[PDB]
Amino acid sequence: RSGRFGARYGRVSRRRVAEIESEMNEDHACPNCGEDRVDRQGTGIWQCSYCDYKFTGGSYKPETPGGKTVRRS
Amino acid sequence: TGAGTPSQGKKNTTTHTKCRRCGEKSYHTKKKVCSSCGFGKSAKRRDYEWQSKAGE
Amino acid sequence: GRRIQGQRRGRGTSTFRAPSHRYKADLEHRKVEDGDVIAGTVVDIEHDPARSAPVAAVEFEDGDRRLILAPEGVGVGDELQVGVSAEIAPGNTLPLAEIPEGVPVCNVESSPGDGGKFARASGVNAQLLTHDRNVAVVKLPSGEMKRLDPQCRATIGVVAGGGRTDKPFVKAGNKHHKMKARGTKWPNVRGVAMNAVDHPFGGGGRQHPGKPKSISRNAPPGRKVGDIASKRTGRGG
RNA sequence: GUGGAAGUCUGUUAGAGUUGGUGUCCUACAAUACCCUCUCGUGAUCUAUGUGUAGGGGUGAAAGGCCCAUCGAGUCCGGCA
RNA sequence: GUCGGGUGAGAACCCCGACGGCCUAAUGGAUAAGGGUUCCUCAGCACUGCUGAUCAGCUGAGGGUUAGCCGGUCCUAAGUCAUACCGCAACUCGACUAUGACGAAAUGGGAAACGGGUUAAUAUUCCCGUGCCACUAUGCAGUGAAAGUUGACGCCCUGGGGUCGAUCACGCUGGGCAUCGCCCAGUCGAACCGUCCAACUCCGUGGAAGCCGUAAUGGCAGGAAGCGGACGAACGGCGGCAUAGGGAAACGUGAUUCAACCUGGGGCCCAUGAAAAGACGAGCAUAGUGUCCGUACCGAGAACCGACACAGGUGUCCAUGGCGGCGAAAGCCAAGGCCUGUCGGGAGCAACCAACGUUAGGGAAUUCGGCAAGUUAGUCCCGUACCUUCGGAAGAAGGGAUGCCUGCUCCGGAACGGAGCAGGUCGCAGUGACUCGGAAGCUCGGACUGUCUAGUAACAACAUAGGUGACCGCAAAUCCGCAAGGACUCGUACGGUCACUGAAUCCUGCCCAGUGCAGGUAUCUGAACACCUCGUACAAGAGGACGAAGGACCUGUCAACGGCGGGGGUCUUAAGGUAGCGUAGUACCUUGCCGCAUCAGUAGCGGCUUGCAUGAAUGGAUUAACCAGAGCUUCACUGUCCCAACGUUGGGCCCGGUGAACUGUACAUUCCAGUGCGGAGUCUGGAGACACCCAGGGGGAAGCGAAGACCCUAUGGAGCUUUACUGCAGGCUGUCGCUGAGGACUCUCACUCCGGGAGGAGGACACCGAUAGCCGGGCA
RNA sequence: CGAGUGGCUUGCUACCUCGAUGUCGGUUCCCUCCAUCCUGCCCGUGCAGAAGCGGGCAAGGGUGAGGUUGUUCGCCUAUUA
RNA sequence: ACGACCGUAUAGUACGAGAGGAACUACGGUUGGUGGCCACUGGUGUACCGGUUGUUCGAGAGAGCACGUGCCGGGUAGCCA
RNA sequence: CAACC
Ligand SMILES: [Cl-]
Ligand SMILES: [Cl-]
Ligand SMILES: [Cl-]
Ligand SMILES: [K+]
Ligand SMILES: [K+]
Ligand SMILES: [Mg+2]
Ligand SMILES: [Mg+2]
Ligand SMILES: [Mg+2]
Ligand SMILES: [Mg+2]
Ligand SMILES: [Mg+2]
Ligand SMILES: [Mg+2]
Ligand SMILES: [Mg+2]
Ligand SMILES: [Mg+2]
Ligand SMILES: [Mg+2]
Ligand SMILES: [Mg+2]
Ligand SMILES: [Mg+2]
Ligand SMILES: [Mg+2]
Ligand SMILES: [Mg+2]
Ligand SMILES: [Mg+2]
Ligand SMILES: [Mg+2]
Ligand SMILES: [Mg+2]
Ligand SMILES: [Mg+2]
Ligand SMILES: [Mg+2]
Ligand SMILES: [Mg+2]
Ligand SMILES: [Mg+2]
Ligand SMILES: [Mg+2]
Ligand SMILES: [Mg+2]
Ligand SMILES: [Mg+2]
Ligand SMILES: [Mg+2]
Ligand SMILES: [Mg+2]
Ligand SMILES: [Mg+2]
Ligand SMILES: [Mg+2]
Ligand SMILES: [Mg+2]
Ligand SMILES: [Mg+2]
Ligand SMILES: [Mg+2]
Ligand SMILES: [Mg+2]
Ligand SMILES: [Mg+2]
Ligand SMILES: [Mg+2]
Ligand SMILES: [Mg+2]
Ligand code: NA
Ligand code: NA
Ligand code: NA
Ligand code: NA
Ligand code: NA
Ligand code: NA
Ligand code: NA
Ligand code: NA
Ligand code: NA
Ligand code: NA
Ligand code: NA
Ligand code: NA
Ligand code: NA
Ligand code: NA
Ligand code: NA
Ligand code: NA
Ligand code: NA
Ligand SMILES: [Sr+2]
Ligand SMILES: [Sr+2]
Ligand SMILES: [Sr+2]
Ligand SMILES: [Sr+2]
Ligand SMILES: [Sr+2]
Ligand SMILES: [Sr+2]
Ligand SMILES: [Sr+2]
Ligand SMILES: [Sr+2]
Ligand SMILES: [Sr+2]
Ligand SMILES: [Sr+2]
Ligand SMILES: [Sr+2]
Ligand SMILES: [Sr+2]
Ligand SMILES: [Sr+2]
Ligand SMILES: [Sr+2]
Ligand SMILES: [Sr+2]
Ligand SMILES: [Sr+2]
Ligand SMILES: [Sr+2]
Ligand SMILES: [Sr+2]
Ligand SMILES: [Sr+2]
Ligand SMILES: [Sr+2]
Ligand SMILES: [Sr+2]
Ligand SMILES: [Sr+2]
Ligand SMILES: [Sr+2]
Ligand SMILES: [Sr+2]
Ligand SMILES: [Sr+2]
Ligand SMILES: [Sr+2]
Ligand SMILES: [Sr+2]
Ligand SMILES: [Sr+2]
Ligand SMILES: [Sr+2]
Ligand SMILES: [Sr+2]
Ligand SMILES: [Sr+2]
Ligand SMILES: [Sr+2]
Ligand SMILES: [Sr+2]
Ligand SMILES: [Sr+2]
Ligand SMILES: [Sr+2]
Ligand SMILES: [Sr+2]
Ligand SMILES: [Sr+2]
Ligand SMILES: [Sr+2]
Ligand SMILES: [Sr+2]
Ligand SMILES: [Sr+2]
Ligand SMILES: [Sr+2]
Ligand SMILES: [Sr+2]
Ligand SMILES: [Sr+2]
Ligand SMILES: [Sr+2]
Ligand SMILES: [Sr+2]
Ligand SMILES: [Sr+2]
Ligand SMILES: [Sr+2]
Repeated sequence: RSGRFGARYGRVSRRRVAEIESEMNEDHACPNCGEDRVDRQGTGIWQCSYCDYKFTGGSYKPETPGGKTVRRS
Repeated sequence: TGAGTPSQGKKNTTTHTKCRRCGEKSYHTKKKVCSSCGFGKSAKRRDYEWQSKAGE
Repeated sequence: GRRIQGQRRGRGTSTFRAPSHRYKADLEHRKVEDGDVIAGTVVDIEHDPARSAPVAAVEFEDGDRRLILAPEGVGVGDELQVGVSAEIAPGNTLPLAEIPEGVPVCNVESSPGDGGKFARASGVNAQLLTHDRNVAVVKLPSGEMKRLDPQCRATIGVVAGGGRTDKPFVKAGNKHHKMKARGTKWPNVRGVAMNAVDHPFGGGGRQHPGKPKSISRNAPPGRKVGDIASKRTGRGG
């Protein structure tokens, strides 16, 4: 996590980098199939190592609060 | 690093060269313009009244 | 004195230009004769250097391969539609008139056929509120109610890459890399830290603007610095 | 245990730089040099060549710094005796 | 460097040999830029050369650079120019849009050449041998032909394949050494043609419900392992090439570690890592053509730039030669290069100076200050505090070990890899040289890495992430241009412009009176054109009515400029200093008072604190980590000191040769007093004084060097400032022209914008031209 | 209260020097003055002695080391004739 | 070219109720300064002898280099305090 | 105390 930052930057900065990157690297359920195999390929780009589904999402999360809204309405 | 002697060693770029039109070593090979006769800049020959005393 | 930095910018010299020769494409909506019979298939998701967001490469029926301003949730293989009769689903483009009220939209055109002007940045979206035969009311990301021609085209859904701003740059070096991909001179030296000759706030034994910062709208370039025509300042009240 | 992150550490690796000696030199080897010590050395890094920005204008992580030993407004000639 | 010798009229420095040395990322090899003949030969020494010279980068004369396959040439990059169009009084000026061209010689892309021989000097260019590419012609084959592939690509970690090199083992050839039996060199052989294929991907079979696999991640009923197959790599292996070449000879064979090169796996991005020509796709024979330009040499402590044969500066690759060790480190040594970082001879070689070695006892007493010097040091084991943002602090501290020899154990396929054990044994000392941290505490500053005054400032200054305020919905905000036009912008509020503060943490009080900005505004004030009255046969002009922005007036606003006192138990001028901190990098008084520490402490730290004159994003407080930043204390150590000595190397001194500069009104052997424009070698009185020369440290010549930079003076200059004077851009606003029809309105036809177009939006407005009022250190 | 001497402080003046006489403190090295701190020899005493206190002649010699502070000065410490 | 001090004897005496407490003179030493000298102690001593690390000369022997001694130990003359 | 305050 923010351990690569050593004693630099301060709590907050590396506290959020940790959480953000923590949720970022968790197992994500592919929208195509349903397997927890989605990994980030770059900024806002995700791909499932299982079925190879490549798609767009949040910068650090595959889905954003606003994105989940579109579906509804 | 001093602006003098030590900085003079880095100078190995060719800029002004013999001009096809006037023969002076003033044809800037990067700009492709002669600073002496104006070749590359103007069909007319580079000239100025300040190249001599006003009343001469 | 000397021209301030803001004046050097206008000359458009290299230091202030955007690395355009490195930019990918201008994500303007496709131009359809009419009918909407235009459909394409998302062939790939790419990184857009000019927006720090992802873009989708699309192959249309008539053989046209073009990058498109992608909303969140668009993936390879998915089929997209662009026309008056396109289906109402994420990633599809059609005139506001055809869009159902209460639907998040992005890359909204200002004038019908201009290709899209509003809501194009990471994770943002305009909210189509009201319909009509003369005007379509849209709520832009800034919260402003915008009256638009119902004939103005737009893409359903919100822009991809949301939350980009939630993470701090943490270090100068990270800001550095992003700035190298924009038309911006960075880092920033404060006016108060410069000599009098270089800025209205320069000079003085200690640093401080020797004047009020709220400057008039009528001030000439070179003098219009600080808080431009502020309606107020601070946090109070 | 594995893994090998880092404007991360040591480092005269290359390379970049220059805290102190207020050492040597000061008609110099040199119109900015020499020696030891010292700092950086995977990055906002260093570097070659090409290319762009021009004088009340550039360029400036801002020292009025830099724009060919020249800068609180370059150089040349002219205005000019 | 030295001893011999060679040449020569002449030899320390030109050449030969021997002995002695220097250089190892360079002092060696190949080259880019740049230079331009400096290259090679012959003949010379008047010039140039830090002395000499028979020598030379010097002088004279000759000679020397050979290409289908090495560059250029071709392609396009940032970007440039030309023409057209438009602007401009105008152009050699200027932005856009089209078109065309230009833009890469080490180091972007790219059709094809290797090995050897040869010359005084060229050489993948000539010659020998072998080979390859393109185009064209002819012949056979072929109808395929354009989809796709390639050219073509970031950073970090890593597996596999694998050559050179190096090393190990044994054989062969040659050499060296001579108490042993060791030590060194060689043992060769290309492009090209042919062939082999690991990885990746895919297919068949198979049928795992827990197995498969990795250095690691991982894989699978959406079909794992196993078995078989398709496609498919090296600058690599293998065969040819080769009774080619090369070698005096032998003319090896295996192995390990493996640069090059090939091929995979993983991770990172608020960062996404060129393009185009070309190539493949798309057979073969024979023949012909392959022109043009470059090609020498230096590439640097003498061929470049720096006036020089200048200790400076100057790109690339040789990054795998041996020992060493972690190492591209030190030190020593090869290949190769050199004795030209080019004046020599002499004195135990004095004083004095530059570098440096060793110093008894004391041990910072030295000094502004431990400045300078020193101390410590590599690796392993044990062990490690306060504090902390839980990362760190930390190599904290402190302690112990360390060689050689003999025989072994463990890990690993193994190393000429690593980790240990037992016994023996030497020295004052085993990281023996070399390499190689001194340590600890308190305080101030800035959070951190980063930036800077080329040439006296590296810091606390600038930047930074973070915090905050301001403007703007894009026909925008901000900015450049006289204009045509342009940056931002292949951008669109999660944007980007303009400013302030400066990581985290806890916080950020009161004040809108003045100034600034913004909004509003009944009434007041407020220009010009038009309009009306007077005046003029007209006109000048005087007055009136209407009245935009602006102002008056009202309100909002301080993370906007800034402010937060005196007096009494309010007053100026809005408020009257809250949390905190405090004798401060701010306190004059001041060495404030108390305490700590010292024999003694204007210092430092802690506390107190009425603060001459602290205080909250003009940010306050606080703070782990970091620092060539400022101050203080301790341990250790030491020639800093007591107090200096001896020694080493280069100078200094004498001799040969070479051979400047600074400075010079004159005179001049001065000393003590006095005098004098009051700071005299020169005047006066005395004193002293025989001439010349060598060495010395610098008392005097108010020494030399620079028409004082300080200060003042000049109706001097410049940069900067502002509510100085006067103007000028620019912005806002009214009016007139563009401009049309039917104090509020409709319309379409100019004009504007959007759209490929149809057409849509807007519309007599806006843009533009002119003028008027307001603002206007942005500028003069 | 009155009269003087010095030229160490300060003030005053603007005579000398602005085509420059380098600026505090310290240090090192040399000479000097006496209005004497010690040492030699004296006089007086509210001089028993010891020791003080005051005065005279006298410049041969001596007058040192340290803590804060750039400090001069001064404050402080242990020595000292 | 010598200045100054301490100590002992004088003397627990003179003086003084006591407490306290001298001098002349004769001696021994210290300190500061001065000139000189090296038997003694101490420093140096890149004369010299030895030990030993790395590397090179094949080993041995014997040597070079590691800055003008690689490092360490001892140290004659001379010079010194 | 080394000019300006
Ligand atoms: Cl940003
Ligand atoms: Cl070439
Ligand atoms: Cl792998
Ligand atoms: K003067
Ligand atoms: K001054
Ligand atoms: Mg676009
Ligand atoms: Mg940029
Ligand atoms: Mg800043
Ligand atoms: Mg400044
Ligand atoms: Mg200004
Ligand atoms: Mg500040
Ligand atoms: Mg460049
Ligand atoms: Mg300044
Ligand atoms: Mg040659
Ligand atoms: Mg030379
Ligand atoms: Mg000693
Ligand atoms: Mg002292
Ligand atoms: Mg030091
Ligand atoms: Mg084993
Ligand atoms: Mg302080
Ligand atoms: Mg800092
Ligand atoms: Mg400087
Ligand atoms: Mg620094
Ligand atoms: Mg900020
Ligand atoms: Mg931000
Ligand atoms: Mg911000
Ligand atoms: Mg700052
Ligand atoms: Mg205090
Ligand atoms: Mg406040
Ligand atoms: Mg400030
Ligand atoms: Mg003058
Ligand atoms: Mg001045
Ligand atoms: Mg002036
Ligand atoms: Mg247009
Ligand atoms: Mg002005
Ligand atoms: Mg005068
Ligand atoms: Mg002088
Ligand atoms: Mg007297
Ligand atoms: Mg005397
Ligand atoms: Na772990
Ligand atoms: Na330095
Ligand atoms: Na100028
Ligand atoms: Na092959
Ligand atoms: Na090695
Ligand atoms: Na010579
Ligand atoms: Na760093
Ligand atoms: Na106010
Ligand atoms: Na204040
Ligand atoms: Na630093
Ligand atoms: Na010494
Ligand atoms: Na003198
Ligand atoms: Na000036
Ligand atoms: Na007097
Ligand atoms: Na002085
Ligand atoms: Na005396
Ligand atoms: Na003192
Ligand atoms: Sr230099
Ligand atoms: Sr150059
Ligand atoms: Sr031209
Ligand atoms: Sr002319
Ligand atoms: Sr667009
Ligand atoms: Sr468009
Ligand atoms: Sr200022
Ligand atoms: Sr407030
Ligand atoms: Sr680093
Ligand atoms: Sr380092
Ligand atoms: Sr200095
Ligand atoms: Sr030194
Ligand atoms: Sr100098
Ligand atoms: Sr590394
Ligand atoms: Sr200059
Ligand atoms: Sr003139
Ligand atoms: Sr001669
Ligand atoms: Sr030659
Ligand atoms: Sr070209
Ligand atoms: Sr090339
Ligand atoms: Sr790289
Ligand atoms: Sr390998
Ligand atoms: Sr050549
Ligand atoms: Sr070379
Ligand atoms: Sr050089
Ligand atoms: Sr050799
Ligand atoms: Sr010579
Ligand atoms: Sr010795
Ligand atoms: Sr001290
Ligand atoms: Sr001291
Ligand atoms: Sr230790
Ligand atoms: Sr610099
Ligand atoms: Sr410096
Ligand atoms: Sr903060
Ligand atoms: Sr106000
Ligand atoms: Sr208070
Ligand atoms: Sr702070
Ligand atoms: Sr006389
Ligand atoms: Sr002299
Ligand atoms: Sr003078
Ligand atoms: Sr007297
Ligand atoms: Sr006396
Ligand atoms: Sr004082
Ligand atoms: Sr006695
Ligand atoms: Sr008694
Ligand atoms: Sr030696
Ligand atoms: Sr040692």
